[PDB]
Amino acid sequence: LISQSIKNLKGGISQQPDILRYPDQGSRQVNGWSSETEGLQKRPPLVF
Amino acid sequence: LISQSIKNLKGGISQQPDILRYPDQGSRQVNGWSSETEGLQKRPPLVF
Amino acid sequence: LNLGTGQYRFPVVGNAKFNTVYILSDETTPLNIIGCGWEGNYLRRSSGI
Repeated sequence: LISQSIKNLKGGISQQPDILRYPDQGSRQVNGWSSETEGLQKRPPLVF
Repeated sequence: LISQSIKNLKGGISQQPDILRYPDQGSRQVNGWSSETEGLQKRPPLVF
Repeated sequence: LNLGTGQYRFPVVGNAKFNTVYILSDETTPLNIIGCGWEGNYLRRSSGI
């Protein structure tokens, strides 16, 4: 029984197929803000 | 039963979350003086 | 003076994610901190990698 932790989430799309791609790379990501210390965040809003 | 020693304390704040950060890096530090050989010290005082 | 030389051992009992050791003092007196260790039982069930 194995286990592993993906430490960061930076980041973004990787349209390379999933047996090739790195960890930290999601398959889609909308309105995300992969910062340095904090990982995924919402992008800060608009003001009118 | 495991154990490990953090050899130095140099140094300072690391607002990166604690599963990412190095050892030697505290989460807050006020009036500290992380020297080269000696580690944490008090900062020397203010004469008047 | 009362200064002394290390080490000093003191119980930090509990989980690692919840114990926050910190050193306030005050004072009219210096300090030096060279290193810091810790021991403790480690048991990861899922033998990783």
